[PDB]
Amino acid sequence: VSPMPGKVSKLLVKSGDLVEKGQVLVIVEAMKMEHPVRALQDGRVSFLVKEGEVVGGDHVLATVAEEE
Amino acid sequence: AMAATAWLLNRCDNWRGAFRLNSDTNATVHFYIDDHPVEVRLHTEGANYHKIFFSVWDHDGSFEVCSGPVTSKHRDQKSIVNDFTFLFENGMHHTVLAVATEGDVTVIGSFGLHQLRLLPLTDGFGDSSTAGGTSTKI
Amino acid sequence: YAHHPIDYERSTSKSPNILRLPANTSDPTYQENMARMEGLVEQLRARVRYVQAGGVVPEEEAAKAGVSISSIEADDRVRKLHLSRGKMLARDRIERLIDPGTRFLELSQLAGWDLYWDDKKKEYERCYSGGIVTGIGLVNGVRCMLVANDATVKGGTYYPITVKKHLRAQKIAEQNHLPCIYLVDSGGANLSRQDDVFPDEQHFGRIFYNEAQMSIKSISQIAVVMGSCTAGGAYVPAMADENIIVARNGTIFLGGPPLVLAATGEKVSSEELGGADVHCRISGVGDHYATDDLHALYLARRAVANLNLKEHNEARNPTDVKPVPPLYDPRELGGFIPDMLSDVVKSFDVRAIIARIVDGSRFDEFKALYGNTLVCGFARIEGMQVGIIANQGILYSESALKGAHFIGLCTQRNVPLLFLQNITGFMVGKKYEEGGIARNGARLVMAVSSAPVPKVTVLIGGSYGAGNYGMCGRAFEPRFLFMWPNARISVMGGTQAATVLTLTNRNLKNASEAEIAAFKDKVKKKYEKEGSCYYSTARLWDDGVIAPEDTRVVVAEALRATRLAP
Amino acid sequence: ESALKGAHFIGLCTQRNVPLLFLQNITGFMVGKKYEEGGIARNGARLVMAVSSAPVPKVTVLIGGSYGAGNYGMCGRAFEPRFLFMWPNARISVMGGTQAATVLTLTNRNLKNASEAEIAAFKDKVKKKYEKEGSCYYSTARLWDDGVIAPEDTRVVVAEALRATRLAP
Amino acid sequence: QIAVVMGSCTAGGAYVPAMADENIIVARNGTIFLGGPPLVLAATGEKVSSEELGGADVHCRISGVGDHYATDDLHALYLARRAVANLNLKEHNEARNPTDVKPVPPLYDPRELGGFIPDMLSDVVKSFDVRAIIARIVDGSRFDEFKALYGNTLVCGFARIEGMQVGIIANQGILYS
Amino acid sequence: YAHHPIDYERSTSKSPNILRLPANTSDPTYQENMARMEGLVEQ
Ligand SMILES: O=CCCCC[C@@H]1SC[C@@H]2NC(=O)N[C@@H]21
Ligand SMILES: O=CCCCC[C@@H]1SC[C@@H]2NC(=O)N[C@@H]21
Repeated sequence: VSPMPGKVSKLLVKSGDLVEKGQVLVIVEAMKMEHPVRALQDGRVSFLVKEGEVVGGDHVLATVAEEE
Repeated sequence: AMAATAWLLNRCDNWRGAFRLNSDTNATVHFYIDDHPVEVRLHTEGANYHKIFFSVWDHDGSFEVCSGPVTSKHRDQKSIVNDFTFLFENGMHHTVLAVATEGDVTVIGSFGLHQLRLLPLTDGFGDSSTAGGTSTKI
Repeated sequence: YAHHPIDYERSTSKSPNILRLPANTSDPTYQENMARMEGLVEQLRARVRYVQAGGVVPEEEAAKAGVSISSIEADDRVRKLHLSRGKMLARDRIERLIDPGTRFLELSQLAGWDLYWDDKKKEYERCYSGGIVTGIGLVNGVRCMLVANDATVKGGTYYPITVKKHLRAQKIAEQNHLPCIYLVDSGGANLSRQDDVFPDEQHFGRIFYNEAQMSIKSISQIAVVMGSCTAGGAYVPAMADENIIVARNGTIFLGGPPLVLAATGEKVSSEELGGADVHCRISGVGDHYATDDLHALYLARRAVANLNLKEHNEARNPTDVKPVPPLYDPRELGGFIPDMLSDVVKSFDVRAIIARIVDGSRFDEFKALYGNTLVCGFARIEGMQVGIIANQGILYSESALKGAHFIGLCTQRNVPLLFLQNITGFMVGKKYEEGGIARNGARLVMAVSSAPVPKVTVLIGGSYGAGNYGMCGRAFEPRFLFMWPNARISVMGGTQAATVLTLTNRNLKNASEAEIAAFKDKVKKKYEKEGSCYYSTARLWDDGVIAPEDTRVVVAEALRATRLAP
Repeated sequence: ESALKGAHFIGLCTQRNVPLLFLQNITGFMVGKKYEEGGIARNGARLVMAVSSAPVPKVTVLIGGSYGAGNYGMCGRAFEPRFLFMWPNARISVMGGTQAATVLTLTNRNLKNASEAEIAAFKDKVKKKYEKEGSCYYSTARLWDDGVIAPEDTRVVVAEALRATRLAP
Repeated sequence: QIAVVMGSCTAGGAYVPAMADENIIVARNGTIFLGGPPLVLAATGEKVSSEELGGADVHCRISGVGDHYATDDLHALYLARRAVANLNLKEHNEARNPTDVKPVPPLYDPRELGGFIPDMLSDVVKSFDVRAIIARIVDGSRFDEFKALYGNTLVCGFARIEGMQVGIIANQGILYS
Repeated sequence: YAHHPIDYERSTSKSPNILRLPANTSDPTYQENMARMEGLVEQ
């Protein structure tokens, strides 16, 4: 989930691809704060947002679920 | 090159654990071959003790060197007798059993046997007075 | 559930979770970063060479260093004249003095780099070093501090950067109980900046204060008098357990040879005025009278031998150890470092750096799910257990709590600490301020300052503002400081200060473009005019400057330096 | 001999835990060759060693004319004085207040001729430099000898200082 | 000191995880509570999941409680061992107690210790001995007697027990002054 | 000046100035002294 400022962009992960190592799933910018999330939850990650879309605080940017 | 290297290693940890800042190492040996002093300079580039170079008689090259077990810690008159391996860049390789002492370095291998005398540098280190001593003595 | 080991296997195997497996893929991003780093080290590694053998660089291809062209012939002439005298003009005295096959540090280097601006607008004072060279040296099995006065007297013996370097060396030696060796060659004083160097405190008197406080604590010190030490410089030979005066060119004076003239000017030979007087004079001044440079250095070594510190150092630091290298190649350290001059902060990682530096590429994480911003845990550095604080992101209250807890444990069990500085990163949100963030920051700083554990910090990059107060800073007694090339030490904001100070400075609403040209560009120039290369080290702010690739060796030197301590 | 007497006094004062007061003056190191041959440097070191080693609380007040390295013999800011105070007629300068002018006149790129213009450019200039500093500006304003007082009310100030230094451990 | 929280520790039992240099909470069944799940009922009984009431909450909650979150029993035990490792006591114990020692056995078989012990439930006290017991227990079957002719009732002297010098007081008879 | 060792050799050799080389010549003077000493120890 990203903080209030949102403005997600430059997502470098493909939807529905396994993420065991903690790569930068999404990078959100808050006052020049890239603050990459770097999730380490295993399983494929499904994106519900698009680059350049301003999102609210603690929004569900993606659901990191076990590969089923 | 092999004779000079053996005297250091077969005496101490020269080139072992050595480290400087934003620079590179250097250590030199003086040989008194015949009646003419001979200087050999050895240095390293990178983080490699292995990669070593040389410049004697205006001839430069590279080689690597792998030693053997360390022996003769007491370093007496017999000093240290160890086998050495040298991989020069051209492609060769050599094995040298070097019994080195302060007086000389002896290298035996397929080349044959050669003993190189180390340039002597001793002269009453301390009592070196050239004062005239003109008057007011005893 | 079908799992019943005995902890090992799970442990003592090449598959323990303790290690780290960040393997890079050398992509453009890597290249962009890796390449820049390379672009950030070549000259660092180079200027060193130029100041070394300062002003005499026969290659004349030193364009990789932005240093201005200097009259090489004048420096070569001076060096020839000095070496004709019979004394070695170089740092040669040092590597002659230290045992072969041993290590060295060169504590402060590039000191006084292009510091003073002369009357000539395009000319700076040519202080290739601070006038001295300082490094930790291991003599005869004894670890010692080495301070050597360079023969550069063209500008004057000592500057506000020279006495500070000497005093930093003395404080380090006293803290660490390493005996000092001073190589003394002076032109007296500097009668131009004398108000800046003589009076007040932390000046030339504090050298004399320290040389007595050390001998109170029975930390023997040694000085070698190669040339004249006048103008209060003659007290160090007098205040010394052992002192060496060279037979011909070693001189010590409280009053100069010109000074006898105009006040009972019965001038006589400079030998009789206080120089090396080997004629069995009544004065019992100066322990050793040596005929040659090698003789003097040899007697210095011999005196160093009879101190009984060899047993204590050998017991405390094991001489015969098996080096354990990390699992990943240390050349990769430049790659994970991002680029520079990027409008918005780039991304960064820490795991990779610690996995590249530590032994066996391992780590001992405390709570990482919680306060995900800050990183703390144990490690191993060449046979010694270490604690590391490396910063990543914008600090929270919980990060400060975790830091305080870690420092508490480390002080409790006597574990050294390592610091890897980063951005300030204090959130300004109103809810965070209402949540008592100031109290938690105080909680952190209190523990940081109160810790009796030895502390070393190294700049990763982007250390700007009051955030360093949370982790560590020069004003918090770090026994050593070292720096990487991509470092900026500035106000509470590196980039934001520009935006904030744009608003509140006598600006009309109109002329917006000319104003941002005059405001934002100017403040950017001010806040990145300072950098690792100039504002630091040259002014003995974070005196040590290193390469990112060779950090573990340096930190291991530091830790061996801080175990002779009481 | 003055240095020996000073060392002996400081030894007694440290032995019996008696506070010390300093009243600074000129440097006054003789430059005679016989004095240098008599081990004067050793005796100066004897004095400075005792000065710095003393755990006794120490306060100094400038009488006047404290210029040069002589203060190292008595006391100085770099020797941890728990307080410093100053009188108006104070000058803190190089090893020579007046002689530095004469000595530095000789050894500075001077032609033999143009003597009057040279002494106007050398001696007057160095006098201006070495008395441009004074009690009022170079000191206190820069927290060199932070306290500035009147000569008439010195005992009250020193009594404040001594009462300040008896809560000490 | 180190504590591992395998299950619930309520009713003042939750302070040990709080008062601990290192503490371990298992991912699923590790729970810590100051107030019980029944306790929320009858006092603002808005009951919610036992996870949210104080159990193992691996969701990056605001609470910085509990150092280690381990997915399995073996993982938790392994992290406990790893934390125990970083205490620096290994050097001190190894120096104080020599790890590599040569065992010196007694001269007589230790199975005989039951024999010199008399029987039980005997109207009058039976007879007893000590020398045999000490000779069977100590190293090399030896002893260092002090005065034994005098105050023949009580026994005192030095000995050796597996490389360490020991003093033994063994009682035999009716005590005198 | 054509002298560049590393302190040892100058040290760790059988030729360091640290040692002492007073070798006696056993002359009458030596005998007079040596003999007396012998005359001062026997009993
Ligand atoms: O949106 C939240 C980001 C807050 C960042 C605050 C830090 S404090 C120092 C620096 N100067 C700023 O204006 N922002 C950062
Ligand atoms: O009687 C003649 C001797 C004069 C000594 C003058 C002293 S020496 C040190 C100090 N520096 C000066 O310029 N004058 C005094």
